[PDB]
Amino acid sequence: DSRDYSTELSVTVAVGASLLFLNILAFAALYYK
Amino acid sequence: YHEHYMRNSRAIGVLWAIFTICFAIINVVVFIQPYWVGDSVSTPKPGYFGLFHYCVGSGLAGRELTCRGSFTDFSTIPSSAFKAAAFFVLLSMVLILGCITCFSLFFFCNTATVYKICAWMQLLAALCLVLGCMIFPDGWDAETIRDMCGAKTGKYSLGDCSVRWAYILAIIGILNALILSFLAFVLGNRQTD
Amino acid sequence: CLDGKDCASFFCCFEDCHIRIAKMDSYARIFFPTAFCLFNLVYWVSYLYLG
Ligand SMILES: CCCCCCCC/C=C\CCCCCCCC(=O)O[C@H](COC(=O)CCCCCCCCCCCCCCC)COP(=O)(O)OC[C@@H](O)CO
Ligand SMILES: CCCCCCCCCCCC(=O)OC[C@H](COP(=O)([O-])O)OC(=O)CCCCCCCCCCC
Ligand SMILES: CC(C)CCC[C@@H](C)[C@H]1CC[C@H]2[C@@H]3CC=C4C[C@@H](O)CC[C@]4(C)[C@H]3CC[C@]12C
Ligand SMILES: CCCCCCCCCCCCCCCC(=O)O
Ligand SMILES: CCCCCCCCCC
Ligand SMILES: [Cl-]
Repeated sequence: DSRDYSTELSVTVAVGASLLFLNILAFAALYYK
Repeated sequence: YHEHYMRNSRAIGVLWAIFTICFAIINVVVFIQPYWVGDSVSTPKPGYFGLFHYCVGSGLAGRELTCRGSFTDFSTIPSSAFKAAAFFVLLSMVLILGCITCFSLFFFCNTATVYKICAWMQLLAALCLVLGCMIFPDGWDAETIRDMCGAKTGKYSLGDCSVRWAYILAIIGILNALILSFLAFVLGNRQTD
Repeated sequence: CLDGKDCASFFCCFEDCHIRIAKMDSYARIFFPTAFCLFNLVYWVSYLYLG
């Protein structure tokens, strides 16, 4: 087994950034009067 | 304009609930899955460990990952720091599940009150998750963690091992929890219009 | 306090308080079933699939 963790961390950071960016879109819809 | 504002507020509330459920899923997954820290090529023995659970290899060119640890039995947890971190993460999970339960209160109670209740409870869950993530490294100086990772490890000293997906997902959960708390606060203060 | 809302005017309510405890039975009609269902969802997922 290749004992490296980059693709795993890559997908984890990707989904995390996706959820975070969705929440920033929620802020964008919110603060916009 | 009023109907547009009402539709936007309703949609943002629904999406906030969806993201709250997603963050609860994240909190449960990081609490359960033992992939907070992981071996490396320089590690003498292969294995990993979470908040409380830990699997280690025997070291005979095979996996044979003997797995020990359980939050339900505090004796098996390697260190007091691990116990405190696991307790804080459990408390955060309880808080977010409590807000998911309090979603039902939108039927009866005023929307501002329920929004602010989950705002405060998500804030407390975020602080508990921060405390757990800050206290968890203190137990790296435990004898079994040192044995697995190596002698270089210590309090706030990763050494040879590497942080795996669960720890970074927990950090993402902290960020998402703080964000959801702020979103709930602003939604509660905005629905009055 | 941009919104003129301080840490007691924006975040925490501190309004009135409770008063509406008379209809507290109505909350338990939905609160108790939800918490137990939520408890079952992660109790069984934790032991059967995740670990
Ligand atoms: C696997 C995970 C499972 C987790 C699921 C756990 C289930 C949790 C329990 C119940 C959820 C449903 C609750 C629905 C409540 C929504 C009820 C509602 O819409 O209320 C109205 C406000 O709308 C509003 O803007 C409030 C909007 C926010 C609502 C937030 C909850 C949405 C949940 C929708 C589910 C999405 C799908 C998720 C499935 C994965 C006004 O009301 P009403 O004038 O009459 O009086 C209120 C007072 O002010 C005066 O009496
Ligand atoms: C064996 C399982 C049987 C379950 C049968 C459930 C049928 C319940 C239908 C609800 C009927 C209804 O809406 O009227 C009751 C009250 C009316 O409002 P108010 O009088 O509380 O202000 O409504 C409410 O305010 C609270 C309604 C609570 C609904 C959730 C019930 C959950 C039942 C699942 C138990 C496993
Ligand atoms: C009352 C509502 C709002 C919240 C309920 C919280 C529930 C879901 C919490 C409280 C205690 C938790 C348990 C505490 C300890 C363990 C041992 C671990 O090895 C698997 C998860 C498991 C079994 C947890 C599952 C979730 C749990 C049952
Ligand atoms: C209706 C409210 C209760 C909601 C909770 C429903 C789940 C009850 C638990 C039933 C035990 C099921 C056992 C599952 C394990 C198995 O059979 O292999
Ligand atoms: C796919 C893993 C699912 C883990 C359980 C999620 C629990 C959500 C609690 C509402
Ligand atoms: Cl266990």
